[PDB]
Amino acid sequence: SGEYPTVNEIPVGEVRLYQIADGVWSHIATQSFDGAVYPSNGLIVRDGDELLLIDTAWGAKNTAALLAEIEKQIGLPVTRAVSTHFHDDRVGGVDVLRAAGVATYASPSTRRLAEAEGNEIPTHSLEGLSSSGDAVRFGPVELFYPGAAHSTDNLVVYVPSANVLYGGCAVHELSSTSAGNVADADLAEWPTSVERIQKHYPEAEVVIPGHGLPGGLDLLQHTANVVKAHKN
Ligand SMILES: C[C@@H](c1cccc2c(-c3c[nH]c(=O)c(F)c3)c(C(=O)O)[nH]c12)N1C[C@]2(C[C@@H](CN)C2)OC1=O
Ligand SMILES: [Zn+2]
Ligand SMILES: [Zn+2]
Repeated sequence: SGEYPTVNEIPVGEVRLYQIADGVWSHIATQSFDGAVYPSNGLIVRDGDELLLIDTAWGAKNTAALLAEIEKQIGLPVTRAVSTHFHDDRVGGVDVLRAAGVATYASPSTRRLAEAEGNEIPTHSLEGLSSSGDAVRFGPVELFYPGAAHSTDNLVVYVPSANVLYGGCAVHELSSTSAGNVADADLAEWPTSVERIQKHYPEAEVVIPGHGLPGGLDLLQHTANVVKAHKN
């Protein structure tokens, strides 16, 4: 009923959208992994009379449900998708997207890692993102590579029309007491990568984490704090 959704308010097998700003939504879905249930976020950005999707809904069936929810709530076609790193919460569902006619994109680093790991593989490579601090435009967003953090390939996404910063899994929600799943992380570099984000997007008004509730710029400092303390 207007609050940011959570696992407790998304019916089983479902996806919910949340309006962030004019022409900007997050998508929220839930998935099981190693016997626990987790929410995860993605982004939808209006691109004229089309939509740009950022990240899958963490699985084939969740991603089909995402497309159906988008058709219900927005009614514009998803023409392109970008996955912000190689984990299943970002690429699981790329096969569904591609069979629905969505053109799927990721960095070459993400594509290589996804292939090696046995995850679904976006079709198209995003060049120009291989060095930390790199940025490229992609429709209504800017894609930024901050350096290694949650993963070595993680991208962030900025929507300049709305000053919305989608941090993906390199950014954690304010209630987070832990640095999440750090299996593929670089804890030593992560605070330096967050500092790059802070420096590049000082006018961000909304910050959206890869899992959990959006907030403001404080998510970035909080993330740095939690990662340093986890490593400590
Ligand atoms: C798919 C993704 C994943 C699975 C389950 C939970 C999480 C969390 C998370 C946890 N706990 C939180 O409290 C939180 F808010 C977020 C995150 C995140 O933190 O982004 N990602 C998760 N995978 C799996 C795996 C690839 C590696 C096997 N080779 C292990 O790593 C990875 O991230
Ligand atoms: Zn991940
Ligand atoms: Zn994640």
